[PDB]
Amino acid sequence: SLQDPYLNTLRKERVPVSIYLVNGIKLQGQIESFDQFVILLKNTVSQMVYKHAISTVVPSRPVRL
Amino acid sequence: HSLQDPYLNTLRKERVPVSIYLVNGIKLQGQIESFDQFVILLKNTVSQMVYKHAISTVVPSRPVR
Amino acid sequence: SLQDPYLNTLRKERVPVSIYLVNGIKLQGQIESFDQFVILLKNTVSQMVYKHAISTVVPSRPVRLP
Amino acid sequence: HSLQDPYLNTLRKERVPVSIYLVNGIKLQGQIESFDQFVILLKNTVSQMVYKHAISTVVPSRPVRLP
Amino acid sequence: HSLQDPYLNTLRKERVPVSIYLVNGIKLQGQIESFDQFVILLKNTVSQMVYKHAISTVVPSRPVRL
Amino acid sequence: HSLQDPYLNTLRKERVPVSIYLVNGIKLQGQIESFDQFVILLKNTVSQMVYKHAISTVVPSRPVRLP
Amino acid sequence: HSLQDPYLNTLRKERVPVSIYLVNGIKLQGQIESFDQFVILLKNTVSQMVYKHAISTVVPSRPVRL
Amino acid sequence: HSLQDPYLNTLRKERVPVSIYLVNGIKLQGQIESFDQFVILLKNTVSQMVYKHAISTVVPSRPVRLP
Amino acid sequence: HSLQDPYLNTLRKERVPVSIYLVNGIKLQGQIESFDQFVILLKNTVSQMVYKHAISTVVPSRPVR
Amino acid sequence: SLQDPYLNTLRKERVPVSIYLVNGIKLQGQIESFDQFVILLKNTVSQMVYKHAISTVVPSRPVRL
Amino acid sequence: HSLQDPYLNTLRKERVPVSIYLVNGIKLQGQIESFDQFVILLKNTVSQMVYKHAISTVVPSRPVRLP
Amino acid sequence: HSLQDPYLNTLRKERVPVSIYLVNGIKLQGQIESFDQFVILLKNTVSQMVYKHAISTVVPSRPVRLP
Amino acid sequence: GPAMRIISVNVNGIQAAAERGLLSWLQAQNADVICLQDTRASAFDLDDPSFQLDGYFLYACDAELPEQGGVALYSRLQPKAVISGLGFETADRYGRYLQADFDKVSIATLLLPSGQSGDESLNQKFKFMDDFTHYLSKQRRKRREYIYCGSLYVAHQKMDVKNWRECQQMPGFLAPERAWLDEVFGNLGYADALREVSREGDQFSWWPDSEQAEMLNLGWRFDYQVLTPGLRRFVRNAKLPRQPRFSQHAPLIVDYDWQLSI
Amino acid sequence: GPAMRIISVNVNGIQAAAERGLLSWLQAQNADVICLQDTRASAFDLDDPSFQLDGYFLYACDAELPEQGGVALYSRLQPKAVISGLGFETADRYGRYLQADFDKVSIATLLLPSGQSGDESLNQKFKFMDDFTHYLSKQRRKRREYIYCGSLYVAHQKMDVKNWRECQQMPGFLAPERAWLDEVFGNLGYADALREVSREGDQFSWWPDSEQAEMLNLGWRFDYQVLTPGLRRFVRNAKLPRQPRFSQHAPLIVDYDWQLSI
RNA sequence: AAAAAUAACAACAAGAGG
RNA sequence: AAAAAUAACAACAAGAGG
Repeated sequence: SLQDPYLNTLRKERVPVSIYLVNGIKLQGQIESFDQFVILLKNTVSQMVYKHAISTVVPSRPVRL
Repeated sequence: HSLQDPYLNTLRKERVPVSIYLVNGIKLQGQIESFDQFVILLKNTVSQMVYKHAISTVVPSRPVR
Repeated sequence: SLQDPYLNTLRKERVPVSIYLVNGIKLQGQIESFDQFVILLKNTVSQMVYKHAISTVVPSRPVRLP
Repeated sequence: HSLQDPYLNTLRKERVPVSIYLVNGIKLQGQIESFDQFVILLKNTVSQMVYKHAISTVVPSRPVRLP
Repeated sequence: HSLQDPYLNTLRKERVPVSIYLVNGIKLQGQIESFDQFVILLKNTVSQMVYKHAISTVVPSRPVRL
Repeated sequence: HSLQDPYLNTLRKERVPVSIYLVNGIKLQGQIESFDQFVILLKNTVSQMVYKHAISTVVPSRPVRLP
Repeated sequence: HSLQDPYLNTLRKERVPVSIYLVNGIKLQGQIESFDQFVILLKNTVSQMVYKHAISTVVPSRPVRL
Repeated sequence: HSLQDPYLNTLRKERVPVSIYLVNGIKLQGQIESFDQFVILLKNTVSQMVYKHAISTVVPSRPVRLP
Repeated sequence: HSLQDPYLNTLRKERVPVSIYLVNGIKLQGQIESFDQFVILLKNTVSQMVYKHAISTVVPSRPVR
Repeated sequence: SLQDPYLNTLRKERVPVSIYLVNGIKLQGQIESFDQFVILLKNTVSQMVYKHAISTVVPSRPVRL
Repeated sequence: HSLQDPYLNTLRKERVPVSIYLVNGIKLQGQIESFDQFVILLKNTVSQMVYKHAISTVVPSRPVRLP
Repeated sequence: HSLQDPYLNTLRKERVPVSIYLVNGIKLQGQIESFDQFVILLKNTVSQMVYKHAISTVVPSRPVRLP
Repeated sequence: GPAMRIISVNVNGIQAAAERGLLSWLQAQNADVICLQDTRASAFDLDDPSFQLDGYFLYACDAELPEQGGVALYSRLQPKAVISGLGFETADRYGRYLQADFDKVSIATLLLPSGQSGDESLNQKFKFMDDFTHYLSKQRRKRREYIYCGSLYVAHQKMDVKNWRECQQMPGFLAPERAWLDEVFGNLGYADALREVSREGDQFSWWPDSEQAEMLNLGWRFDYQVLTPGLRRFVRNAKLPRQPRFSQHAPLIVDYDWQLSI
Repeated sequence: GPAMRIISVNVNGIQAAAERGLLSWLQAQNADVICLQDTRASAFDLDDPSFQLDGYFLYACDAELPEQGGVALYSRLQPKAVISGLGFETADRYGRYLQADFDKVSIATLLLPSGQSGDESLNQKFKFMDDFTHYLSKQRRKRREYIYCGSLYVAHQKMDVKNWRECQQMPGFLAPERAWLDEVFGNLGYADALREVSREGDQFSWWPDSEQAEMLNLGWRFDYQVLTPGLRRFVRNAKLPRQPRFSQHAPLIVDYDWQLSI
């Protein structure tokens, strides 16, 4: 797969990313953990976003696998 | 399931007043009474069920865990 | 699961509920029956509402499931 | 599928004019010719194949019910 | 799967100019050249791929038999 | 998943400036690094990660043929 | 004063309910009990003394003709 | 005021619908019935007296000329 | 002249608390101690001379005459 | 006096003057008439403007007496 | 005139500082140095000439007596 | 006119730039050509006629004496 | 409780509509204020007893050339004032505005050029739209409620027209025209009296004179009752009778909770 | 007809006002929604039966430090929703906002920092004013009418503070503070429920603790019920009783011609 | 805290909140 | 077509209409 290595690479070295939801609402923060269904991002509060409502996940700094 | 279930249960038994966002931008707010694989029922004044496919984001008001 | 017992308690007690869809449109009625996928309610005529398009099911009276 | 399929079959056989409200609020009014477990076909002037995952409600014009 | 697959195929091989409506209301229009379980390839000046979970309806220009 | 992976793989081998439209009408240009069962990467100044359940359409700016 | 005095005497002797609009816009409802060359005595509760140089218009509620 | 009253008399006898601007900005659109040296009665729906020290300007709706 | 001078004298002799509303809507409540033409002296903690051409209304607080 | 020759010279020259009222309303147009109490101005329709509501009269061009 | 001019003369020769109010609500402060029938000269750091038709009230700072 | 016109002639002879505040509370600066008992002329770039019943106050920019 | 019925029918000539049964219809409706747009008659023509409804006071603002405009108003109660014209040329000399000032509310009636004859009509239509936008920008400072019973000849949304994809270029559904209603109803706070109670579709008010369009209900919604925001909650029943119409336009019957006073 | 009464009182601590008899007073007023500002207690303190008025549901939003804020609300009918906070932290962690969502109206209650202690409270007050202006700019697009029962700690007009020439420099009558109410009531179109009915002077809601200010009536108006524009006409009468008092503030009592539903 | 519902914007690089 | 009334802006080069 691709999602499980990419999100692990994104969370282990803590890139400040922006997640765009399906309605256009954008969310700044860093990913701490992720299961098969949700993603827990935390800038100042432990926030949980369901992955079925995520349009895009964009890192701010360039990342490689 | 490895992240979603220890998170909603921690917000449930500690009774943190959370704010649940929907996929159409509607902000609901209350306490989580219980949760299935598919639903979360919250109480503000009247207990109501919300399907998890309509939930975009679950935000607690105070930091947890 | 409380997907089925809560809807069974709304169905057997004949509680007038309000169903909010995923676009904000509410539908007031009484849950006549439901399977895994649909919910039939009747305010004026019988109506089949799909569970993948609802957001919230709220009752008018306070009901806790057994 | 144990309860929606005899409902849609009753909507077919008595030929009641139905109105399908989509998940964005758009009303498509007509009558159901035939339904799969993934799609429904409604005929007003052409045969529309409407997907079942884009439908919010299916409501008939006159009150009917299944035996 | 038992009824949408003859319908898309008889829109394909008769090359009927179809109008396909997205779930956000966007009206695309072209011709159906191929379809798997998951996508439909709409043929026009550019040949694009439309996912089936974003499609509300597929209408034909002329009424066809099935 | 029978025919969509030759299409995206044809876009991946000979890299096309592909425009992907989202389910809310958002247009995104870029080039596909790789794709998965559920998700697609895009190349720009920032490298986007877009899930397939939010993608409405995928179009190339150049007319590409499918073998 | 060919119409200044007879119009006010007709409003006074018929004791009509009248409305005086002042030069700043203030609406004073009452009844004309007496008037000099300079003043007009409006009255509803505790009477008044209204100077003519600050009065803009005087509107009777009933149609009044000389 | 030898020039003030070929004008108001002409607007009275021809019955031109006029517009009287007061000194506080209030526009009273009406029709002159009679006038003193000090007051002017106008008739929109009910006849009212207007003191001339409160009148700023008097315009007619259509152009008129003096005898 | 013939009617404001018996009115202000009646306001002055019985010493009723009057309220003088000026042209610009500003009210001055007090008592009338003396008057002639062109002025009215309004009495308070300090006594002020109000010009009569800047007065809209003079209304007493008690019904008199 | 001074008002009569000024308004006569301003009338016979037909200067497109601006009259500013006491409330700040600006009026444009040349002067047709004046007697003692009132002034008839004209740009499109003959406007009758009372003198006790006029603050200033401003010529557009410089005017000599 | 029988009571206005002794009041202003008393406010003049005892040099009482006045807060004089205009009809548009403007409070000027100074002291009265001269007055005719029509204007009042209000002495301060500049010597003005206030018009009596623009004055609403004249208020002294301290209570003064009238003969 | 026992005390006003000496003050105005003192303003006229010395050609002091004065400021006239109107009853609208607005100011007009400039010298004075001439005056009468109804209007006052002002010298800015434009030569104005200002009615004396709309004038609230007249002030000099710097103090002038009155003999 | 208290009630107030207002009818804002556009007649396309009061004589041609009165020959078809207008005045016998308006008497049996129990309206308080009837607003007539595009009356196509002078002020002397409405002074005849043929148009005088019993119980109603009639006030009219005619054009200079009476075929180019004209506005009429029937009122149950006598108004405090009647004001004709808006202050600019295309409203004044064409007679496209009348206002009846009552106690707390004032009921206005407004006609617009259709822009369907030629390009000069569309140009004076845009002139009228900009000048009336400048009028509405000034009238929001006052302490009086307004009811503009207008025939705007401009449709607002996709719901208000039939087959909007074919109607994008015809005058009545233009993008600067619908952006003007997005400015008036959206940002200026003004309300639509028909949208506050029924968001049901297929409620049209104008039809072309071809019978194929009216038998297939290819209609338009051109006439509105624009409300100042203080009136939003006073609306009970706003309807457009499709069948008993007397012109190309349909009447607009709106029932309010207001109590109209002098 | 239909009626609703709203009482809003800034208590300066609900314990110190309940020892002064506030809860015995509020029961005999027949109010529908009572709004309590700067209640100075946590959520556990209002859970005691000492504050539970019979017939009323009590909802509270406390601060994290309970001496620095707090907001309470009693309601006759049970609301559809109760929302605490409005998005920015200076009311969120200080507990200066609560909202009761009913059927067609939501009644909100709002506390502000007075800015009377020091300059940091004045800067916090300007931050709150700018953030609440940005909130009111966003809330103009919704269809729900609001009543904000606001302890605003600003006097709007020269009528609203006793001697205004000496008051120009105190927090409560500052020029950026009164310009904010000029922008809220003027250009954003919001009503003031007192000035919709009564525009007589010498109505004030707050006085200093000095008895010379009490007896000379050296008061200020700092309390408002602020209405979305569709509510301008739903205001029968509004009053500010001086005599029964429990705080530096008098109660603000308003009657509405409106019928509160679930 | 939500328009009993826009027969349908060849498409808003994206309203930390419709 | 008009705030039953701002104990009072040391002062709007001026709201073709408060």
